[PDB]
Amino acid sequence: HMPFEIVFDGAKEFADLIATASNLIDEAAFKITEEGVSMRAMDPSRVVLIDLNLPESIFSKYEVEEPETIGINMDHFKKILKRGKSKDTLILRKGDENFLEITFEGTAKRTFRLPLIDVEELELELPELPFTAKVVLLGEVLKEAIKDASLVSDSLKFIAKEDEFTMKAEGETNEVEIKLTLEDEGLLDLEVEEETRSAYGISYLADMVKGIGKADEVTLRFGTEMPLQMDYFIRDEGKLTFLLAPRV
Amino acid sequence: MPFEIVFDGAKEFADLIATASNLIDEAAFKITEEGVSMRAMDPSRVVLIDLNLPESIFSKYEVEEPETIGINMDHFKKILKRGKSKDTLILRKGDENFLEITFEGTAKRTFRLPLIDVEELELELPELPFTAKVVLLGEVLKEAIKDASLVSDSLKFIAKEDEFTMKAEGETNEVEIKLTLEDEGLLDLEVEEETRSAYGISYLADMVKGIGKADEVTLRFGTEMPLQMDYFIRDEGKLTFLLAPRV
Amino acid sequence: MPFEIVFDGAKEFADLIATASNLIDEAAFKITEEGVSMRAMDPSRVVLIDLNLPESIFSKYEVEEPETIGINMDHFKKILKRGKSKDTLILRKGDENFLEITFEGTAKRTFRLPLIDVEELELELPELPFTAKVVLLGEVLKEAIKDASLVSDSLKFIAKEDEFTMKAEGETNEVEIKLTLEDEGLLDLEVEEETRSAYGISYLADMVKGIGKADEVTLRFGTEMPLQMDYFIRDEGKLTFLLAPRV
Repeated sequence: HMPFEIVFDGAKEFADLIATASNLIDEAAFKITEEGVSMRAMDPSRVVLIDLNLPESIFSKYEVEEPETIGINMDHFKKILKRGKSKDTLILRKGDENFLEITFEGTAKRTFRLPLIDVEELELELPELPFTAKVVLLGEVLKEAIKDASLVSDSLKFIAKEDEFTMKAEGETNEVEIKLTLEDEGLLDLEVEEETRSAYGISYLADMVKGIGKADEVTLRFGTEMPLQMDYFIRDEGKLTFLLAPRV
Repeated sequence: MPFEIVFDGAKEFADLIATASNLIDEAAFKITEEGVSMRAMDPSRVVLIDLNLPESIFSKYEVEEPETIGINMDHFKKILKRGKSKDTLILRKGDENFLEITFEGTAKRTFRLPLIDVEELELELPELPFTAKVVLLGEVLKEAIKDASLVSDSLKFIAKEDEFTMKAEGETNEVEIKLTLEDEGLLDLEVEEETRSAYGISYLADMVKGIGKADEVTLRFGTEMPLQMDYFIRDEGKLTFLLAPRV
Repeated sequence: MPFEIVFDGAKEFADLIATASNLIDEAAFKITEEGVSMRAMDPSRVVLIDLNLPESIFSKYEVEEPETIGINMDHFKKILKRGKSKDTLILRKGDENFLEITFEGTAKRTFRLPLIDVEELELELPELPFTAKVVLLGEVLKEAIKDASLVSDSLKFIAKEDEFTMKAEGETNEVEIKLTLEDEGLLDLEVEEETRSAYGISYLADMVKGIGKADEVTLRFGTEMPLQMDYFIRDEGKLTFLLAPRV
């Protein structure tokens, strides 16, 4: 568990990214290597897999001596990171001691000490699934569609066809449809091998998109009765990926 | 019975309906060739609301034949709150018994709202012998009601020739909001005799909750008489409340 | 008659009163020809607060009859919270037993706040042998206190000739906020000798809650001595807290 020093310019942006992962998980193992920081975890119900990848290219200083895995209480990490200001420099540092030193450098130098925990790691792979539909859309559209559907139902049907992407929710008497074509502003890309239909739990979807930005380009990949893969990019280079089991 | 009604600016429409739903739970909307109208009373029958949305405020207005639809106002307002400020709002009725509510913006979002039937009533909005008229900024009215609520549950309106006063008093605390024509908040005052009435603050608060700070609000009242309060929507629409006085 | 006091910017006045009401419930305001002063303690007798508002910060200052009035700070603050940023505030004491609080803006809004009897102690604001002086941005002070509260119930203040540190430590967790003159948050540092004291975070949080992020706050303390925290109102007014150290 060697020392390292990792520096990110923009503490609040980093906190927001961590906050998005923390919405679903409580504890996480962070793999720190020379190439970057990665984290893979499942939510407690084992319905969502989260994969975070932060290559060294997004850090203004990146000094890792030997690869190591550190365990982190995500609630306590997020609570500290939330104190970072938008212009703060964030420094994540480890010495010989078994804690993480979290420093915000801005109008003052503020250093927190976060105890490291033991996180027993599951065997988790991010499989390459045969998705038959790909959608790139503005986060604003995706976030509102999930909110719109929650007025109506507990589940949201995703329907991809050659020229239109539809999210549809139906209640006992009440119903909502959110429809995008490439003529629409909210839709950046649509690729459909065959017409694809799946449905997903809104409570999970709401937790996945809560932290996503309204201007972020979110990529969706899914298949008929297959999981939904949802990702967006951090500084174009890092990537947060969710894999969500379909509602059966 | 098809119709199609289009309003540019969904959030503004939501705000307008939100004002009415503060006192109303269910409403019949009369949809004719000339515009949309709605008239309803709060559950205690203390406040009458009248909403008139002429054809001229809609960007597209296509009514086949006049008809009346009943709407649960809380459900309507919940859907309409999903509209964004730059959305186009489309209100469409096919041959079925549901109102199709579409927001067209970055995406096309269509809600289906089931229609209900509403006990329609002997509701007219008569013209009473009001003796005072006050036009004032919504900011002044809203703040005066909030101010008086610190003090009491009733607000006394007092109009004289050159002054309009709203006064409230508790057992020791008191507040007076005074307006003369030299005040930026008072846009017009017409007083044909000294006029004095009092109204319940809980009703007033619900009436002004949705009014904008820069909306121009017209008050008409008489002594121990109802209060008529109205403001205009896109200049041509009109929202009118008639409020029973308090003893 | 006995006095009329006018302050331009009612909301700014409310914010200043609101800071003091965070620690105190009741206060005696002494109105003299020179200005308004107030001195009080929190219920636990841990914090002394001193407010001095010279006549120079008021647009009109007329004290015919000097006197001292007793005010419930919660009621005072509730009324002052109704003032708008552009309102003129008028404090008027008539012959009677109430304070007249008027907001003059788009309208004239007058509240009557009944005066109360406050058992006044003789509170001295002592000269103390402070060995460290720190001038820092309110933003840094307020954040440090918030940071420390994630960790502990008390915050250590450590001043050395070139650095000011606030440190909190829990069972296992720890935070350190460090300032040097190189840092934007530190405006002045004067250290007669190494100085270390600790203070309850719950008190500090209440002291700084109303202070602005842009405000310039002066701290003075000594080893195992009280903390004196002051900031200026319109350059000439001054709000001072004196906080007992913690053991």
